[PDB]
Amino acid sequence: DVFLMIRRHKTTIDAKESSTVFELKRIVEGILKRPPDEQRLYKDDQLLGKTLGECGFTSQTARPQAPATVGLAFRATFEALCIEPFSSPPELPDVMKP
Amino acid sequence: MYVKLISSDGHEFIVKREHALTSGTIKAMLNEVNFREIPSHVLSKVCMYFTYKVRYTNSIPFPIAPEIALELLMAANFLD
Amino acid sequence: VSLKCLTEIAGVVSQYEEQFVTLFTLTMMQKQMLTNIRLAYSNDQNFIQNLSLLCTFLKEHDQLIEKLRETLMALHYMLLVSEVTEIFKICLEYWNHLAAELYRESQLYLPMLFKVRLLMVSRMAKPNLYKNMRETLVYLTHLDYVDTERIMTEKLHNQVNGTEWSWKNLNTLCWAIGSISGAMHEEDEKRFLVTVIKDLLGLCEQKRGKDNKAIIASNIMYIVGQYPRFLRAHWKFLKTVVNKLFEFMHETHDGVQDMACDTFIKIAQKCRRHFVQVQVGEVMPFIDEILNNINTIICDLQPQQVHTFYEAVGYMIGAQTDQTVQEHLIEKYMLLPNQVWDSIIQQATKNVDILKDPETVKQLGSILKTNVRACKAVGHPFVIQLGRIYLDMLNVYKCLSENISAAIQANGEMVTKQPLIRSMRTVKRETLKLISGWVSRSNDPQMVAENFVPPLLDAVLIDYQRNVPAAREPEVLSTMAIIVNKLGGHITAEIPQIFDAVFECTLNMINKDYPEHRTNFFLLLQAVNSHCFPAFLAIPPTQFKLVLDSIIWAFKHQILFTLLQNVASFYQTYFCDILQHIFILAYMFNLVE
Amino acid sequence: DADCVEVNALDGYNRTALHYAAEKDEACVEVLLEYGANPNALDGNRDTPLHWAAFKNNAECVRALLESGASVNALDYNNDTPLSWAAMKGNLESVSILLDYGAEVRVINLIGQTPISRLVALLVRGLGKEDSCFELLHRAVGHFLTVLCSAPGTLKTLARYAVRRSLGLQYLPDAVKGLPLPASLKEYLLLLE
Ligand SMILES: *[C@@H](CC(=O)OC(C)C)n1cnc(-c2ccccc2)n1
Repeated sequence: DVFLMIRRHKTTIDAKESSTVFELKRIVEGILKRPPDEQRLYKDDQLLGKTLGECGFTSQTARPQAPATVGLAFRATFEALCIEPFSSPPELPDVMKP
Repeated sequence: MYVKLISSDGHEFIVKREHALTSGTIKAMLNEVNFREIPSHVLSKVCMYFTYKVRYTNSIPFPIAPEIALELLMAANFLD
Repeated sequence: VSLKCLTEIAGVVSQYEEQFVTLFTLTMMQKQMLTNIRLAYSNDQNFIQNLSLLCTFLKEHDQLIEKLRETLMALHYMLLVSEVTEIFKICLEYWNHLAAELYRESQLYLPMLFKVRLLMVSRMAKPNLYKNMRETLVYLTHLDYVDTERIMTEKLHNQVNGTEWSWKNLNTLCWAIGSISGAMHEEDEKRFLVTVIKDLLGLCEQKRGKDNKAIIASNIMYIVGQYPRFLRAHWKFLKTVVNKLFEFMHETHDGVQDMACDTFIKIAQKCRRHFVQVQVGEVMPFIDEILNNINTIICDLQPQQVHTFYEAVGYMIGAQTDQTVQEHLIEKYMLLPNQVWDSIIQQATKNVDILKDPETVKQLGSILKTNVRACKAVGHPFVIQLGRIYLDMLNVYKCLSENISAAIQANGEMVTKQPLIRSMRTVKRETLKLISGWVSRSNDPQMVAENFVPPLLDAVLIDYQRNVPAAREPEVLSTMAIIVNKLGGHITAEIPQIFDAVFECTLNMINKDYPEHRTNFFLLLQAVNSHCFPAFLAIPPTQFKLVLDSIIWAFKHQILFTLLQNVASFYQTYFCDILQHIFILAYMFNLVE
Repeated sequence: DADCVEVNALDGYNRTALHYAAEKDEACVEVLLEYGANPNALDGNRDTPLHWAAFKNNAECVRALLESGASVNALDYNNDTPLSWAAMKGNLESVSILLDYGAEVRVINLIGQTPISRLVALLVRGLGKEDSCFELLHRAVGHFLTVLCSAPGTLKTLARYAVRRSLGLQYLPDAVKGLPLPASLKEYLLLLE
């Protein structure tokens, strides 16, 4: 298996490592209705037919409790990847500090 | 099939109704839900927890950080 | 000696109570002499022991002293001497007396009885002195169970803590714990047993060395063997200890197997009821499960251990009221002995020479020992196995006798003491013993006379008649007696031949000074006199005269008195002549008068 | 006897008077502590007075030791933490006190046992309040019977375990108060539910 995350702006969204990024794009199409040809995806900070195994996505790297992540863009011209980071947690109470 | 979850801070997440139903609160509420109190990081961690619970239901390897721990406890109390 | 004379004075009438008081005071005053009395004794001791005796003064005159109370609190001196086996026993006698008295009473002595309670547990002996200690202690616990449990837990912990780790202390404490059994109430029993079980398991896990673990396990097994009531309420721990004993049966160290087997059979007797029952959550009566595990459990056990395990299983089977399930239990239970027995019988029908193998006869002897134990445990329901093996067993017995004769002809009876001959004779004796067991516990002596006894006589009577006194096994007579006891009535028609073939030969062996044969003859003759006195009179006139002569030899060496009772020509023949021999008499005087 | 009682000297058994006091009563323990008895003295097997107190279930001695700075998770030569002994004997109260002091459940002794493992073994014997002790252990660990093993468990109890772990080796009942939590959740952290 390979559990994956995808992000774009404030918006967030698994397969087999043997699977390829195109079927993941098809999943993205079904979810958001932007066909794969108007989707482009980025592994790490790298703009991804590659099988998820050869994209670097591995189950040990892609567990459900620690899934992999991907950036997404659409043909608006594909926009520069815009992903808005999650809010940070507040200060840890001193009693809970190490 | 799918369901959308909005964090209090406006971050947005999508899963299958399947996983979201792991929360009793989700089942009580149900296409989309906005949690005007759950921050983005907590909501993302909860999505991870749903996926992990599904993947190891009646399987077990779950990480937690102290900073998010209290928020996670309160949010779990909220979401069953 | 001065003390002993005073002791005798104190040994002997409350009307002299003042004297009995003043004496006690003055001797107590003459404290002026006496401190570690145990030390003084250990390092003219006799004075201390005589001072202990005083013990019997208060056995009597504790009543007259109750009538100087601080001086009585003497009792401390009684403890001092108690610290000193003879002196300790002297003290223990009064301790038991006082404990029983105060217990059966329903305040003066209780404020310090705990001191004695501590003393008893400390000095507890291995299971008369032990009984007195046990009796005294159970009286004390009936005065307070709580303090007894507290003290036992304290010392058990000190052992667990390693503060006092010692085989001796462990053994004595466990002995006292076992002694308390029955005195405790069932709920307090449960609590205390749970505490002690956990503590013992703890010190078992903690301690290294298979020797230490072995002693701890033996103590645990003893204590559990002393508390069937708790085991019944905790059938879970009962199954637990059963499996643990199975484990110990596969041990090879310090005879643990034997010990385990011992423990096993004990509990097997005291809760047989429960094994034959489908207990809470059980798919089956647990006994059946054992009947399946047995093959494995015995794979490490020795023949005596096998006998003990079979006997316990037999008791448990006997607990099975349903004779159908009981038949199934017996079938499975004897199958392995039955299987080997069938193999031997098949080999015999292939060739008699199998019987002429020391190996074959030894296998048969093991089978017979197992069957004897099983019948002893089961009773009549064992009839199924008995009938299963009866005919081929008697054929084997006859073949054994034939081969005994075939050897004897070569050296006279001196073929005896040859190991094969010894084994064959032992096998015949055990066969007779098994027959005796079941027949004594037979349901229908008519059925026995129809199916069992006549073939037995065919195999036994004429053979014994033709045999030589050593091959003429005494047990035969015993068996016959038991037959007479059961087949009283039916047995009548067989009495003549029985005496024709056997009574003559044993009489030849009895008129001499074969003691077991002679004792069996006494009992068998009295049995014939009682059960079948009509047959007794019907004895042929020659054999009847020989019977009277045997009686004469006997009391010339109760049966005569029995004959006098029953017989009420004979008198003018024997009574007149026997009168001089005996010179009952009131009976004789009554008869003539 | 508190009235009857170098205090920290290890005796011929290599143990302190405080060990005996712990095995006997909390009053003597308190008197010794007042006289400066070291709670963390290690005996001939490096079992603390806390270890024996926990085994004896002398809960009052346990609380007195812990309140005086006892080493909650000291490891003897067998490396059995006092929780390990308390669990292997299966007594409840002292186990609860240890859990409130944040004793570590997830531990392994040289024997290769966990305290919950030993408690489970005791329960299997049918001798076992012991069910409540098992319940406290389960709530403290959150997840470790088969269903409780195959079930990943609630996110809630996982968060509770993480929070307690963060609180560390201090008195949890007092610490949880400072947390900005409803009284219900503060109680939940203390495994009272
Ligand atoms: C501890 C281990 C043991 O078996 O000791 C020796 C190696 C034989 N032990 C002793 N007795 C027991 C026990 C357990 C369950 C039921 C009865 C006795 N365990």
